[PDB]
Amino acid sequence: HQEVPAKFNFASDVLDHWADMEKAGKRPPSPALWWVNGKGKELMWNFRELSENSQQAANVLSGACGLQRGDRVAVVLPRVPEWWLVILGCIRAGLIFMPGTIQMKSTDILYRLQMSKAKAIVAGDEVIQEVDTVASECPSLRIKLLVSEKSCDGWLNFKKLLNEASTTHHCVETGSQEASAIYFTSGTSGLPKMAEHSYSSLGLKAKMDAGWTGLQASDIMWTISDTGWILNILCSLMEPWALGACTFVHLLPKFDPLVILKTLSSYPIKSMMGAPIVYRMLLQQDLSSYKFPHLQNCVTVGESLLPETLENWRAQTGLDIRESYGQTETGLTCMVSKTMKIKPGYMGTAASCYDVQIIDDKGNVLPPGTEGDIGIRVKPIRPIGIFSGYVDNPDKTAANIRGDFWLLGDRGIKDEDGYFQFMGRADDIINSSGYRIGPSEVENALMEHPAVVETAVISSPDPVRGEVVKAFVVLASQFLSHDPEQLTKELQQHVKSVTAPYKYPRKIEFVLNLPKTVTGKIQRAKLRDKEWK
Ligand SMILES: Nc1ncnc2c1ncn2[C@@H]1O[C@H](COP(=O)(O)O)[C@@H](O)[C@H]1O
Repeated sequence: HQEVPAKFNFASDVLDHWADMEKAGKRPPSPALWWVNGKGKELMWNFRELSENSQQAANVLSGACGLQRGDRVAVVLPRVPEWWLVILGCIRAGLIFMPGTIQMKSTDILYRLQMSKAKAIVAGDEVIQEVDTVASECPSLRIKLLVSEKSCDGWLNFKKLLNEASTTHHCVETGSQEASAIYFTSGTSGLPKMAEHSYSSLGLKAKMDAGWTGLQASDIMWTISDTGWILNILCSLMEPWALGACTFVHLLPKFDPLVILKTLSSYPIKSMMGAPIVYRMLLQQDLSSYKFPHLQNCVTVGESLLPETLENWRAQTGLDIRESYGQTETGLTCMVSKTMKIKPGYMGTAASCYDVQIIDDKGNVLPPGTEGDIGIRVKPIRPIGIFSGYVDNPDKTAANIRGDFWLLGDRGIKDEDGYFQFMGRADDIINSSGYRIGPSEVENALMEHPAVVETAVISSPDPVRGEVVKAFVVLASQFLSHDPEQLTKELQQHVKSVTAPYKYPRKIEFVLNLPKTVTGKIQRAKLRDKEWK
């Protein structure tokens, strides 16, 4: 049970307010989206232009391609303006957007399209061939839209159709609880589940949290994110547009820290958001060389922000990094807001919607200073911002509910002021830099190679990255005197060729056997614990 309005839509109820203020003279033409590719190309939309161009996107999707309300649309694009336009187009047209990384390989794509029964895919040059290798095995797939300077056989040209579309689209009166997005998300075993979010659980939640980052109406925010991470919708798109502020996007084709640094320095970015890895990469560059006195707000999420990183960023930039915490299923769950005291090692207090607590094995609230499982209260009232459940899987949504709480699956401690301290994943999920990684994903990849008879993938501390994927591998006898160095590279490349490279095992250790339960199941917890002093 939720306490929401009957109807909500981020495009019509927020974005178009800002456009209408411009049309009617109440506000000057303000920048909404500012994009750069780093090679001398830039593009900017004001809120009216964004409204119009996104209405053209809705018309392409629902008119030219005839996609109907409730249809599921896979979106697999790099950091190009068309991503923002296509997501907004889906929201208007009542279509369910399902973003994924351009890193994906064909088997990743097959899995997503088959599991979701996607009716359409919107892709770029990066994944054409990957999609086409598997498209014919997907009987629900009816539309393929390509965003590219090139035309290609079998694919509709998105850019050409966008330009032909009317700038007037009548926004669908979408319901608050109505499906708006599906984000695939990795689990402790098996393959990614489909996390469904509603019009309100993304957009109304965003409108309510708007400003938490310290951003204001006339500022520019840069969210540095894979376009497949829920972070991109929540912070790159909805936070700034809730406030009438500009969002900044850099193609960052190669994710180069020096490019990031010159960008911060050269453009009047007032707020920035990124995973801790971003900050750690910048701290290795020459900060003295590229100053950014316009930068005021530095926020982070996705991984644990080490006190070490916080301290160094302060020392070198004079700025605080304010940590936040969440997951795909819950969005922004805790944070350090602008006016809150920073506590090194602590990821903040409850987001305004949420009763976040530390809880015991029977579902009860624990006192400050005691370790347990982090949760959000969802009975008898589910707060605005929680997802709708895992699609086609009511059992696995039930499995994460304990008493009245949704379990985030992270251990934690709460202090005397309500600040949460992350104490590690309670299960086998791995966190490598941005990304959330399911051990079965990497294990399946590894098992396809003939040198691997048995394997267990787990998380491993790394002094330069924080946390990385490690594979323990039992070799077939005939590989026992290969060069371990060379074989490791081979297996690493193997994984990179069969699934999205972010999950490759950056460490491998060869062993004669793995630990097993009394019914033969591999004990990852045991290996993990060893790996961490
Ligand atoms: N501030 C943080 N500290 C530690 N872990 C985090 C933090 N933010 C996110 N995570 C991890 O990332 C998971 C969510 O990943 P995703 O659902 O891909 O956004 C959480 O359950 C945590 O395990």
